[PDB]
Amino acid sequence: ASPSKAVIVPGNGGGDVTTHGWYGWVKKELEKIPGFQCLAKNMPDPITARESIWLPFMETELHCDEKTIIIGHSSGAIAAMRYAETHRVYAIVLVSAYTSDLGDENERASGYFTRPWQWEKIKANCPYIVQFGSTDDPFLPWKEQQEVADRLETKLHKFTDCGHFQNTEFHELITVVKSLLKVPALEHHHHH
Ligand SMILES: N[C@@H](Cc1ccccc1)C(=O)O
Repeated sequence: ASPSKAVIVPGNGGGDVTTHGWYGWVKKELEKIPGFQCLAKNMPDPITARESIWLPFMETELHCDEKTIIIGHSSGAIAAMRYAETHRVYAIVLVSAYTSDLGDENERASGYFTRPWQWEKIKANCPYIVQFGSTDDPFLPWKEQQEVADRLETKLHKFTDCGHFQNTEFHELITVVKSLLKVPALEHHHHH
């Protein structure tokens, strides 16, 4: 499959997707690409981001399919990874990904963390996995970001000063997406 759109799945919280963080700027930049689309919608259950709510929304309302690049931020990165356990997607770009509820009640209530990660299913369903992470992220232990990188064999873009990626512009992400639009050579991953 060749990629036809990106979908931004944001972090949890009530910020309007179009005007909060980098989502709107990235959408606008991607929409400059001739023939390309970028969907970004306010999510149902935006505060707790329940798996049982976000994943059906991603399927039916964001139309996430084998021609989609899913760009997931924080809770949205988590949702992207669970989505890829059961759906083929073109690529996933994970910004501030992690693996556990980090002892947070709102994270636990999401349902994303109540069983192990099906890393092999994700790798099988998604041929291109790119990851952004920052060592100074105030929410995430580096070890959990590293766990995602190791288990999904991601192409890791490791920064020291981006925190939880909450700035308004994100050029490095545009570059990544444009690189994926060329349908780059498949890299060797380990499938079990
Ligand atoms: N998941 C939150 C960030 C967060 C991570 C871990 C614990 C608490 C909060 C977000 O989407 O922004």
